[PDB]
Amino acid sequence: QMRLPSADVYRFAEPDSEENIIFEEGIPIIKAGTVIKLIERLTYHMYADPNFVRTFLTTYRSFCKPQELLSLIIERFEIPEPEPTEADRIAIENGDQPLSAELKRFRKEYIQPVQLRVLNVCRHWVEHHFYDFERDAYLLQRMEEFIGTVRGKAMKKWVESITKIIQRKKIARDTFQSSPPTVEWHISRPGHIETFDLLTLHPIEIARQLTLLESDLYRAVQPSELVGSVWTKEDKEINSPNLLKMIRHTTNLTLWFEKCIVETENLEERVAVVSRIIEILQVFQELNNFNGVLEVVSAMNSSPVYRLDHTFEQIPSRQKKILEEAHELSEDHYKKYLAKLRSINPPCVPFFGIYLTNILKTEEGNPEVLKRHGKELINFSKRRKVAEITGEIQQYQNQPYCLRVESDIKRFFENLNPMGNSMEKEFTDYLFNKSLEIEPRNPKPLPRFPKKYSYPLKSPGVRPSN
Ligand SMILES: CNCc1ccccc1-c1csc([C@@H](C)Nc2nc(C)nc3cc(OC)c(OC)cc23)c1
Repeated sequence: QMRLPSADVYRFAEPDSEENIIFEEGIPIIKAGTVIKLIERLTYHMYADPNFVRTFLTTYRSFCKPQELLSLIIERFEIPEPEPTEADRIAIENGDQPLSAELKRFRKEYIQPVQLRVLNVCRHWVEHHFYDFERDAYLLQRMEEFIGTVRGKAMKKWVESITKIIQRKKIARDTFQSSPPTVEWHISRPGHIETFDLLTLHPIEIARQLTLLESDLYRAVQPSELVGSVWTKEDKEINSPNLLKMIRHTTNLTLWFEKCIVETENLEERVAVVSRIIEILQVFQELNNFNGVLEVVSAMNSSPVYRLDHTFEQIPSRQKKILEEAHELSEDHYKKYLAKLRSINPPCVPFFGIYLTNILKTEEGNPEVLKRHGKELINFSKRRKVAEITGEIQQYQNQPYCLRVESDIKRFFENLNPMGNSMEKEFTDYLFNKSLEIEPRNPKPLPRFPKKYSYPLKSPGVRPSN
């Protein structure tokens, strides 16, 4: 204990107690602690702790700023050495070499291990969370000065290693196993972008290109974008850019499906529209794009659409069953969805919405801090829980599809803007009022509306042309 530095010269060597660090229930699992005690354990002298390092660096922004973290780990690194013993003081003032038995042991067993673990944190930080340094150039400048002024022979390996990663990540900012299938076309010709629409593009190719787009959006989301509900906080655009792209696509696609349905006023044409969206669902199913399946389900369950009982009546029984089964994936807390996801073979796109729901429940169901003996301790178990949910996301992020990109169709779906200049709440009110117009509530009769589509409504089907 007293081999470690005193509190007046070093902040990371206070003894553990119930009022600064708590454990759960082998390396021990940290339940809670002060940021200082978290940093101490993040760079503990007795052993490496890769699980804690990973979980810490994913979740630390919910209790500590990047700049503050960098200051703390540098402070941890700057360990003062103990004074020479009385015999060695006498040796030094006589011009001789001191024994320095404890000093040498302390360097070997405490200073050197801790410093190596600070550099390990730096390496993991730049490798797996380089976006911190991209968003804050001053933070990177601080890291490079720190790493550049480290001195040592054991240390230089780690320095070069860390510098190696920093350069790859800067250079990044400046495939296909088999042959993919033929790109399917229906009414719209290749290049004639002005005619691209729900019924004119081939439903297979709609599902394929949306799956490519959604796969890409799924794979770009970093775990830290979900932590501490930061995508709902005021800094959402900087902290959760990829997450917000995913959410906005889902909103635009879902609301586009609804718009296509309710703005098709002719009953028989609207049946064709609903039927084509179910075919797009079928192809999402074939591709294991569960995100896409549940986007269609979401549109079909929306207030404006779900009430359109005259439309659904004409949908063939086989398509009815496909849509009904898709809904049932969501019943009993996504029981059948989860059973489906663990059974299928790659590639897939998981339903992203369920992670957000479960993370929000975890964030709202657990406190930010714990209290022991009148002192606040950061609730790290809360963060680990959230990190475990983000871990589930990550395990499906390296599943590329063997499908050819079609740049014009991709762009059409990237540029979907069903709301126009309207806000969402007012737009869904408009969709609902449209639904009341096309199929009035039960006492009123059902009026007829003229056709809007000049081209054939017959679907080309969902079986691919080899
Ligand atoms: C009654 N409206 C039927 C309807 C008209 C227009 C277009 C689509 C459809 C359509 C037919 S089945 C369906 C799917 C997506 N949804 C559902 N499926 C099943 C089996 N059960 C549900 C049970 C629900 O609450 C108890 C529910 O609440 C939203 C949705 C369910 C949607």
